[PDB]
Amino acid sequence: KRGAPGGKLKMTLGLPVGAIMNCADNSGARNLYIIAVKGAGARLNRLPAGGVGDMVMATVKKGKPELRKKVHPAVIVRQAKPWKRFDGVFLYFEDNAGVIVNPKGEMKGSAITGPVGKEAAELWPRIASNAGVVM
Amino acid sequence: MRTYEDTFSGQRIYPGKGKLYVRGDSKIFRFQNGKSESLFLQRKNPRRIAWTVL
Amino acid sequence: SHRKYEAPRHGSLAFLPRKRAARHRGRVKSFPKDDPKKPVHLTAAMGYKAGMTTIVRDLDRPGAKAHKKEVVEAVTIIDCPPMVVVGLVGYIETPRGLRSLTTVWAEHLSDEVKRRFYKNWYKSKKKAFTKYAKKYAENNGASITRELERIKKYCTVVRVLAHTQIRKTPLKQKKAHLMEIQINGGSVADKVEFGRSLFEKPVTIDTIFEKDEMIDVIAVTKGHGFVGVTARWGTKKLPRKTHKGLRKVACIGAWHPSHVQWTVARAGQMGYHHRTSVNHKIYRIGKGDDEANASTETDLTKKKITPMGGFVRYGEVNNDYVMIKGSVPGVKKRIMTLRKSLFTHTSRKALEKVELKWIDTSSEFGHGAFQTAAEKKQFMGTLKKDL
RNA sequence: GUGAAGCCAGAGGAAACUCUGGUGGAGGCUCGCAGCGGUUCUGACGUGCAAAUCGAUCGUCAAAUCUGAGCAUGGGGGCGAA
RNA sequence: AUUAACGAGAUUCCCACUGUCCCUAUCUACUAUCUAGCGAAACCACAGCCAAGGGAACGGGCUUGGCAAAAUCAGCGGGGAA
RNA sequence: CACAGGGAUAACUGGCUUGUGGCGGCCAAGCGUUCAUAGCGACGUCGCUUUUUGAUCCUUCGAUGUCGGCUCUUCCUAUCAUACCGAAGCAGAAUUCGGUAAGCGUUGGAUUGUUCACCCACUAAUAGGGAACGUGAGCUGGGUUUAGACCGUCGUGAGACAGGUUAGUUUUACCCUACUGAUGAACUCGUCGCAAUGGUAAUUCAGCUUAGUACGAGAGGAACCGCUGAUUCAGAUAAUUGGUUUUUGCGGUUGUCCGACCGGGCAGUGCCGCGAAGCUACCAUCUGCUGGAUAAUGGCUGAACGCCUCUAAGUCAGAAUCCAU
Repeated sequence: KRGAPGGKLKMTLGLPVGAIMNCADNSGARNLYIIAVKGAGARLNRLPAGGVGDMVMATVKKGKPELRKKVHPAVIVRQAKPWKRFDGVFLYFEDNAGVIVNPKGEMKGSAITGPVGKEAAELWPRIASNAGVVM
Repeated sequence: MRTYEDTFSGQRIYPGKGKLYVRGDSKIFRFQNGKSESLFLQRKNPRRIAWTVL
Repeated sequence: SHRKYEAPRHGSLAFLPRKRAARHRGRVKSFPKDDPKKPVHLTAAMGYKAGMTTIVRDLDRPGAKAHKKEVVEAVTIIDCPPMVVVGLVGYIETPRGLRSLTTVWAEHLSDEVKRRFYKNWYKSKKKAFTKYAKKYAENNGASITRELERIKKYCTVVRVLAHTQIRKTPLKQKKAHLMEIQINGGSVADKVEFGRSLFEKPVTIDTIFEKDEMIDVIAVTKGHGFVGVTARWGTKKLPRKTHKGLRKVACIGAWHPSHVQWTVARAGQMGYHHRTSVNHKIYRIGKGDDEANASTETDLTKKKITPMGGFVRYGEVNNDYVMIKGSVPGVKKRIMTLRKSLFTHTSRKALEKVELKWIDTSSEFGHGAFQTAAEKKQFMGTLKKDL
């Protein structure tokens, strides 16, 4: 089946195609270059975009040479644009980060550095079992 | 429902107002308006601002 | 040749004639279908719009993500001073439509309604219904009771004439508003008997509507002077290096259609149109005499719904009011019209029973921080002006 | 702004000659005002202020640089870093 | 065939930067707009609503139909094969 | 480079024809485990279209602005996806052929001036065409197609090349009509109402459950209701969050001027921090209804034809269709 989370409530989409975010695990990569979004629709002239919690197709631009020149799935874990939940509070992190995952959902790495958003933790069980502080 | 206090100035915060900030070192800051956070991100000392509770 | 890449059209042709509304007051076009087994009841109301505020409540929607948790929603406040009944009308069925054949008025009319029939009231003689009033107390009002008997005989629907008491609001205007409200009830004899008994009496909004009911709002939207295509319809802007303007439409038609067609976006007037927004919900009906109408079951503070410093560009609400979820068309001070719904609701979301938990009463003139004046005094301390 | 020949003082070496600090002020060298020119926006205007102008941005600026008045070359002829 | 320095010469890539773009929003000055005074030019067979037909093979005027109500203001760029 | 002329004569549209290009039929030798027609079809033969290219030279040479892209509206069906159905060498899943149907959609990027093409990725799907080969007083000027210059082949030479390369001015609307909005004479001035005709709007997917169930030796592996969300579109609104600053509102500071302090001028808004009000954003919030008549198809009673048959008379159900609310 195609990879797109179900039950995701609407939130502001902070990062479009072409954004470069940081990497937050010990896989060996240092940055991620975004090229597609899994749940994207069709509309003339409109760039696809994604937010915290949805899966993204990305390539690495700086890291171990074994990992370069390929295309990997990835999941965003924190974004730098404010957004609000149903509780009415606006919040935002300091930077953009993501992790490399299997298409099924398993993480390639073993540990996560820094905080993670609450929505990303709930949707993907594997990331929740590995992260530390949430929100 | 509960109320919080601004970290920088100590003003009362009611639901739906202000913002919430999470730093790289996993520290949590709360603000009540735009004046507080603009001074906080400017690296100002709250002990030298005359109208703060502290 | 064909269009290269496909795209949907801009705007909608349903609301096509984009001209200023013919009348300032909103107009109701249809009424709920009549049922002769219900008790007689009115089906409309009318009031003035004060402003908006924020509430907090917990959600009851099984299977949802936010189930049994607090949510924050926006609401709207409508001022609703009582109305006065003035008369009633009857209609008959004809092969060309409906038409009215009779109408009767009450003996005494207030100076509020009489202002409506004049354009220069100050220098007039105010002789509006002087000769009509003598029809009472003349042959024991024999002429009046004949017309009432006619409606019981030839009519099928009956409406009532009512007006507002604008003198009980902070508005500068003194001219009242008049409209017709249809009576849906058991029988034609019951309709006229109920309507006639209400002459020169006040009716409150709590008798018409009740809590958590799904209603419709009809009004006239906010106006803008004269706008271009980019903002009126929402078309893409032209490149930066365009000569002779870049906020236009590049091509407005082909050659042998040979005329500019009615389906092409063009500049003109925007706003001040008549609109009908449906499916709004009522959270609370507050009484004006109560001095703690803005309190809830968990928040026991004794306060009224008026914010600190009063609503911006409006006075304060001292009469009854209704709280409506969401937004409604119309600017502040404008007259609104309320109508019972035409649909049937079995969605399990419109059947929810709402109970509030907190109501915001902070100042909307700035970054307000306190609810009441007593609470502010305790936190702030004592000041120099307090002597 | 950079600092060419010439000159002064000290040090090393058997010798031939070599190092270090100052002095000096060369070049169809360089940044950059006035003057002279006219690359881009394919900007303004395009029955214009104007039968070639206006604004911002640009090239050169002590030398094959800019310029006034007097005199010479006259149509199959003149003059031309073309 | 190579080539240091130089170039308002042609081309490809990287860092910094940004409303070029996703996707648009707001503010200021002078016009456009209304008034008093002054006051031109291009152009013009007669003129000015459409569908089909036939015709010099793409009609505002002909034939058959649709239709059709004084006098007017601000914009617009489909047509008058302007 | 010039003059007198030519639509008696070419390069672009339009017109007739359709060889070539595209699309659709008829006959049945054979292929298809065996069996012409589930799905195909040799040798032959009958047609349609004007988005390919030719043939012709009727209309324009006292001029109809000649490639491509951007923007925006509408129409055609030879149907890519969606609704409901008929067939199979259709167990399930996945596929192939056909009917009613144009209501609603059909994308983001690397290289090329490209039309055309080719790869990466998303998606229910990335179908094909017309409107003077739609669209320059709408834009752009990369290509072609004036004058400068370079190379290769050809010419004794001036010079030639549908061979390559670099730089090259894009004018006017105030008139008529058309379109979008705004006033308005006559029957006294007003308030409250009816509705002829014209317009019309929504769209698709995913998760949970049904269920590791039906089906099958196994491998594999569905659907109706119900619940909750999301994509594209439309109409409003500003309680909260973000943007805008001539509120020149308060504060900080450089140069100069009023003898110093206080308070001020000038530097077309000197500059910086915060900034109410107003406007505003799928960068923010709210909302988007159900009756009638049918097409394809599957049926009932029932003759013509003593049997049979959905049709001949009559009649039932029925689609994102049509007409109304």
